[PDB]
Amino acid sequence: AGLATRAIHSGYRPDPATGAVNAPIYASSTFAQDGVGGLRGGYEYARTGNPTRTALEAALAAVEDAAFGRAFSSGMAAADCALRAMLRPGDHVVIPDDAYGGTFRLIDKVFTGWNVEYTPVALADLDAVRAAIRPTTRLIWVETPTNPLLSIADIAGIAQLGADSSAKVLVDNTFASPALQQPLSLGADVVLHSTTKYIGGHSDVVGGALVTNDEELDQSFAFLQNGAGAVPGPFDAYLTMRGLKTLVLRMQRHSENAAAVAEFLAEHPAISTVLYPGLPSHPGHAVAARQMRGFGGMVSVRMRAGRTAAEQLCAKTNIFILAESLGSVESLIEHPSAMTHASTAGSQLEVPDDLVRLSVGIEDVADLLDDLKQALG
Amino acid sequence: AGLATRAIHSGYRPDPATGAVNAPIYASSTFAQDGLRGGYEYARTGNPTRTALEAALAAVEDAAFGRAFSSGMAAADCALRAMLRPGDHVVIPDDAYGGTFRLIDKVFTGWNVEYTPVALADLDAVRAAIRPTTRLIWVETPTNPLLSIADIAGIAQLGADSSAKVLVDNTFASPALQQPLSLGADVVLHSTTKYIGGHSDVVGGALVTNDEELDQSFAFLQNGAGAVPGPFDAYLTMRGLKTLVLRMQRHSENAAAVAEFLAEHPAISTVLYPGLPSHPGHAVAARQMRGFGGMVSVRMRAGRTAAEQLCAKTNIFILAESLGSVESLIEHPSAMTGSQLEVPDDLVRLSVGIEDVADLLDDLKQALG
Amino acid sequence: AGLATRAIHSGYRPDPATGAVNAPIYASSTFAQDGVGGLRGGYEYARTGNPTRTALEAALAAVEDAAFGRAFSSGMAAADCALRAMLRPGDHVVIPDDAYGGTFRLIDKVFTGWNVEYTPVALADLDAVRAAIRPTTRLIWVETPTNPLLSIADIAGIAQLGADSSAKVLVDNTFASPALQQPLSLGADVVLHSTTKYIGGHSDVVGGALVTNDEELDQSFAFLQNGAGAVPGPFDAYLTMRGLKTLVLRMQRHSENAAAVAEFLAEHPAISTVLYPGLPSHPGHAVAARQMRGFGGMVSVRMRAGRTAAEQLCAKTNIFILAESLGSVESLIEHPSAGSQLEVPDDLVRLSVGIEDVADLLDDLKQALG
Amino acid sequence: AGLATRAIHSGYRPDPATGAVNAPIYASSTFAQDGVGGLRGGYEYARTGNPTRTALEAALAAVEDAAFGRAFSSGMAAADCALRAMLRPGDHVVIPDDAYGGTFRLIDKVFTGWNVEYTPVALADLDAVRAAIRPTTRLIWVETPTNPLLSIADIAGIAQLGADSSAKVLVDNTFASPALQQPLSLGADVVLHSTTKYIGGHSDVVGGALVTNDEELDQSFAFLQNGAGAVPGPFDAYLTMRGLKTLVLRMQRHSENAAAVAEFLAEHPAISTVLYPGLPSHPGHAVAARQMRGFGGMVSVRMRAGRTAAEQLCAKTNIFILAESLGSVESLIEHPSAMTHASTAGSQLEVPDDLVRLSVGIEDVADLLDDLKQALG
Ligand code: NA
Repeated sequence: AGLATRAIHSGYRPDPATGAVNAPIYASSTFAQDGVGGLRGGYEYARTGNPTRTALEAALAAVEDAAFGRAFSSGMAAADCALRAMLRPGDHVVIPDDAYGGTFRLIDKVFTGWNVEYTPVALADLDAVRAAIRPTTRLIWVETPTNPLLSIADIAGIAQLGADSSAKVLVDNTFASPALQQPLSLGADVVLHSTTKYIGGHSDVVGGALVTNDEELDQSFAFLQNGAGAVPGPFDAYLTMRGLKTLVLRMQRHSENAAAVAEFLAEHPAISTVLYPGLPSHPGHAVAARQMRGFGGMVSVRMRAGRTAAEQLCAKTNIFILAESLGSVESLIEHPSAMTHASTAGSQLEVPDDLVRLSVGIEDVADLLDDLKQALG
Repeated sequence: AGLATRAIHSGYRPDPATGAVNAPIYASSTFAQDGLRGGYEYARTGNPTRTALEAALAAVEDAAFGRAFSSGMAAADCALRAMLRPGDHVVIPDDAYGGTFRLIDKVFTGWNVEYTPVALADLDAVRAAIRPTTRLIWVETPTNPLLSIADIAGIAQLGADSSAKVLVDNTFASPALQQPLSLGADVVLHSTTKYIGGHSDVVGGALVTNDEELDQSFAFLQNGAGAVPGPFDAYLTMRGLKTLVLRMQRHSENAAAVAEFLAEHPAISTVLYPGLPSHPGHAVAARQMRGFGGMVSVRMRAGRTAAEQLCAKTNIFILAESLGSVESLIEHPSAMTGSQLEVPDDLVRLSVGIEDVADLLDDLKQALG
Repeated sequence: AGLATRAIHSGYRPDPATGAVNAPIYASSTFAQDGVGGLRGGYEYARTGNPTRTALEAALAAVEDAAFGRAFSSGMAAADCALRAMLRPGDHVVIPDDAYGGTFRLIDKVFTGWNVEYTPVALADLDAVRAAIRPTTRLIWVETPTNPLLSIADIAGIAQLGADSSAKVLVDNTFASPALQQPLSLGADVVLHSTTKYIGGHSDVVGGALVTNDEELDQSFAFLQNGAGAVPGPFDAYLTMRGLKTLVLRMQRHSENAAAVAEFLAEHPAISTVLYPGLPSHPGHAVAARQMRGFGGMVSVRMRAGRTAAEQLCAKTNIFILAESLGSVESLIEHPSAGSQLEVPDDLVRLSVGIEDVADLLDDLKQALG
Repeated sequence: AGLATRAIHSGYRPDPATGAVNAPIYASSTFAQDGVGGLRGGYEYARTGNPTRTALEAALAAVEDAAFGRAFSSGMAAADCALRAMLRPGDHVVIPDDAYGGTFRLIDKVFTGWNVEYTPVALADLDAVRAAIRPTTRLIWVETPTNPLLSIADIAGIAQLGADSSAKVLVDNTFASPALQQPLSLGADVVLHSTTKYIGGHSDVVGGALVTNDEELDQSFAFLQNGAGAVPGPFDAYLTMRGLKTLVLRMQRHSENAAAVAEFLAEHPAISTVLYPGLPSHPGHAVAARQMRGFGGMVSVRMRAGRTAAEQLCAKTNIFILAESLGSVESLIEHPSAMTHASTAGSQLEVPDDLVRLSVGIEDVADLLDDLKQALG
């Protein structure tokens, strides 16, 4: 019934033959048959399906209260699958104006070359979202909170816009995780995750997922999962599943630690602006409160003294690790403007060069606050 | 210098810090910075275990560049998307691997890519299939499951003449038996799931090239679409590769013995094996392959039912999909299938493993009756 | 500084060459040298030492505030090492009268055959512990709380007895974990863990550990770690480290869930007695409150209707899994009964309370009890 | 029936539920039961037994034509288990005078402290072996060929001496491997392997094994495997099984390559002596030919110019890697007198300081000979 329970129990039952309590790691590419096309348990070739991946898919679906789940080699592979399943040449996608850089790069640098068009919009403005919808729009791509500004989109509101124009709605739920936000309950057709981030939780397995309740959509995804073959290995699928068992517990601590870090930085003279969905003054706070169970582990801040101060903070932390990625037990810090591609100018919001992004981990909060205090001098 | 040596030694050098003789499994998605350490920033983009695997793959094909992927089909998908756009055309085999045909015909046609299937053995027919829009010729040799042979150097010349790239799917032969880049191909593809890994335990793919711009086009899609291998799997793939030369030699010896046994057996009408002088394309095979491989396909005298029953009755050959394993595998391909040749329903495909040959021949003799 | 912080950060620092944030899995049995004996990083042969095991040993030591750590293939292999390092033929060990059955088996069925003698004692009675000490006693083996009765031993008090008689004191800290109890700070010479249980946390890696501040004792352990070779593989050592990263967080929720389960069962008429260190009426509660930061995830109960009711409860739960072992995220349940040691009552059920939603756990027990 | 076939097929049968062709990696420490004691497949707790270890144990036993197999965390843990199973205080073991250094160190430095005694003997001299047997001798420890000197022992002859005096006979078959030598067929009671070496074959898993036909001895080993817990992880057990699949093929090439290296070195003026069981002049060559199917991958040589020449050869090779261990696909080289412990003096033969040990791998032979030629100057 509860999400912590499902994350542990759903989608692998102890094996009948051995009782093994955990899904085994099936490092087999192929599966013996009886008589010919007499499949055992439906298994025939690992890319097509294998038992470890099935277990992960069932756990993933369960924690989003979805009927169907599909696992991929990365978040980007899941995104690529979703785009290729739902779009064809001549179709259009509405996307966020501050999307995840990787998603933006895949759509702008790859899919435009295959005659897909897009329009970026401020997803917080429902009138703008609707206005960006054309007769060719087949998909609205929602991410909330966004990476790195933590902007908020009203999922139920956007889902209505999609229903009214026969466009599917996909929510990239990576930052919130299943633990904090359930987009299918709010009207989304499909949820995407990079399981590399909070679901795995340990910065040790790259992976993606798509979940849906629409059986025909799940079939379209399966055709590309099999056909194009961006599929996870079984050791990685096991590590993803293992991480997922502690997601609920970890997200609670992440949120608590992040709230403390946001309050500390909000009081600190080196900081001009704190971006955290739980702050009453954060734009979209009331939307976040309505659709999220907690406000997450991500905090971004803008430095009063500019790009140099941002770079200095990133350089001087000793517990926050200066590295890309997010959603790990270990705190991570980065300066996102350093990752700017020239090409995004005009099509995506400029990430301010005074901004630092903090992925607040589950270390003792006093040590995290002390690290930031010393780093800031 | 020798290929067995390179498989073992090229690519990963024992580590400076520890001397570990094998490439470590870096189960890390991200890398602390100072600039980067070692050039690593985020594992999808690059990581040390995949770098090692890519360097070993490139070394065994005498290629400057290698890219590793989550499967053979992901490597194919990367190749098609890097080299084609809407409005372009690809010449393909008339008896291509079913997964490659399915991807091109069921997915890429929907993105305004066109194709023409051709008997690759007929160079005049290959040339005639080339249009002004043809940007790629897709070569597989020997083909899966009919073991037909394509003249790589002759097709390479056709590509050069019409400014079309030539890709060779070298899965069946492997780098130990065939080196398409030395024959003019622009890119080589492998399903490393098969002979490179060798043990039916890791799904993986690879693209290797000498063309730096083309490797960059591949990298853009490896990173951007993210069909990338995990580090335990890249380790297993590398591990397998260390015995490829030695395994392919025994595969080939065992296959030859199987082909001769089955040639002499009355239950069998036709034997398809590149090493038989009567096999169509044998002379081409002999010129471009160091050995004739581990795969043998046969046609049963008594038809489909005799094919089905042979597959059911072996006790050492395992009835399963896939190929290129230490363990012998057997399948009835027609049960897995105007745009491609019809695989005869009396055909059985044997992936002959490295078991003792006398046990394999005994297993076939009892199963055939 | 804080324990959750050290669990994540002490031990492995991101690699200088690559910055990898996690300790790599070094699946190498050997290491290239620069000239004969020019070692790289000290590494020469995996059984003797390897980078993934080093990383795990540093993490394990850090979380016990210990100078030295050693990792083994299982908890029992750590135990075997400790016994072999600290005893010889003719020596004696004082042991708990309700020790972990594996430990008792190893000592009674193997080490007695090698002319080591033992005396079982109620560790809660310090006079009895002291009286059990002979001139040949070299080791006092403490476990607290015990498996499965959750009896408590005063570590500091036994430490004093060990000091007074030149006997070393080992504490098996598996049930409490480093997150709840720090025996080296109370005077123990050595701490043992089965990392199979809470430290790994996910019922997916078998492993053991010894930690100490005594460099000489660590050397004696190292000699047998290398020489008898009961050493973990690197995938397993990585899984153990990964688990450790969430230990503090998990033990908090284990303790909360367990307290709720104990209260529920204490109120239920099918239950005669509840064994949980956190109950004020539990024998040894005050000692537990002094030496433990929290009361753990284990609960044992005695059934009013006896052995058959204990069997039935174990069979009828759908969230608690009927299986051996303990200290996993997933709740586990078992019927332990199924002159040298206390007899475990055949009406007793042992619950390893996991981290699932507490309302689901209480509902599972309610339905199973009928 | 043939050994290559058994190595691939014996032990693990493709799974009934899924048909997986390979033994799955069961990363579970525990197994669900049906009602209390209703075990599934006999599994209860992983240290006691687990499906991946079972599969390995079955494969190991099959390749030695043995009824019983037991897998350990290392060769040394297998040795420890054998000694503890078969000896008690007051008992005695006859050992080689030139044993593997690890085996000797365990017996001399650990077991002597537990009141076990030993006598080292030239195993090639059956009279001497017999004379070393006392009323308290419970075990004769045979290693052939020995590490590093490649001396040969007559297994059948020594088995007879053990039968005559009711002492068990153990053969450490690590260097020959099951592909080249089958000691149970020659009368041994137990065979030990470090599977770290040729069976794994890839210098990537540490492991050990004991195999026997005596059910009571296998029970005594199980008691200590379970009780003292020196047991392999499932990943490592899987890698050991994977390596075993190619053992027969590898050992053939190792033997071919080694013979070529021994011939090259025998003709080279910098080399005084070549130690290889296949040379007709090697002491014990006729015994080796009688009991071994091939002469193995190890070659040791003595350098005419002494210790410094031995050190130089080891430092100057670029294909042979200067590292410990042996039995890998990659060639390895070492100077064993640097690895020996001084306190063996008087109880073991001295390994001459002019000796180089070569573990000849499966690289191309021409490259291996070129490497030795350049390194020797
Ligand atoms: Na795989």
